Amino acid sequence: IVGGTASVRGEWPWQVTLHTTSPTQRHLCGGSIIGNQWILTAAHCFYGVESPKILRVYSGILNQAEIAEDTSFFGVQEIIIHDQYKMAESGYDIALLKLETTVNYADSQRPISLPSKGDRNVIYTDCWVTGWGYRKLRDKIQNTLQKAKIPLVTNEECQKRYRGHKITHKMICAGYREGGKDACKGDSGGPLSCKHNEVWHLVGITSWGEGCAQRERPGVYTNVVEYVDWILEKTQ
Ligand SMILES: N=C(N)NCCCNC(=O)[C@H](Cc1ccccc1)NC(=O)c1ccc2[nH]c(=O)cc(O)c2c1
Repeated sequence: IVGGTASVRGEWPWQVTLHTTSPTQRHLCGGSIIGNQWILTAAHCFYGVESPKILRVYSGILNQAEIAEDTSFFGVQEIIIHDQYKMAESGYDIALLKLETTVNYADSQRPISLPSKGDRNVIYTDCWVTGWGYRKLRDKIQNTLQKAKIPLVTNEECQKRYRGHKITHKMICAGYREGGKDACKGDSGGPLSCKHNEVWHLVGITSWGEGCAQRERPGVYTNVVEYVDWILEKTQ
């Protein structure tokens, strides 16, 4: 997260850190608890991941230093990638992780509500992007989870910024004209959370962008409300 600040312990309880064990253990992607056995993440995260066996999901984490060999984690039983996905930039950048065991909800780890089809005309003004990613383009994974308030840009405005791409209705963009605040390497799969009527909604999944926090380049997120039927179908 560029131009962000440290989160407080448990202020983003749906936020998970997805690790890989191959060749040595490292953070791979962010993700969100959407159910007892369900993590919503991005599809691009699993490029070259042959088996869900190398994956470890960690919940209730503030700092990466909390993860040692003796730390409990959730095994992955299945990676469900959307069947129309090819790559991040063309959309359908969504994946569900079926956990081996269920998550015991507490103040440190709880699910985030998915937006309803009626909320398609809601004007979200309290949107945050969270992750352990890069604080600059050339950096490293951060110990402490960062947060940044980012305003939603219209699909019409985002399209003018990405003239060589098609920004579809299944995408949502967020950013400042002048830049300085955005997701960066290591934040993908993660939530774009928006507070509406005292309730937090998973509005977007960190997907792609041209660099990180550049002027006139909003970050591009998967628009979750467009996948609530696919989420229902695959979670059955
Ligand atoms: N402006 C925007 N909104 N951009 C959004 C998209 C940002 N892209 C990402 O997050 C990529 C995607 C991606 C995710 C997984 C694999 C390839 C690409 N992540 C990484 O490269 C990434 C991820 C984990 C890492 N683990 C480490 O230990 C050291 C790393 O260097 C490191 C870097």
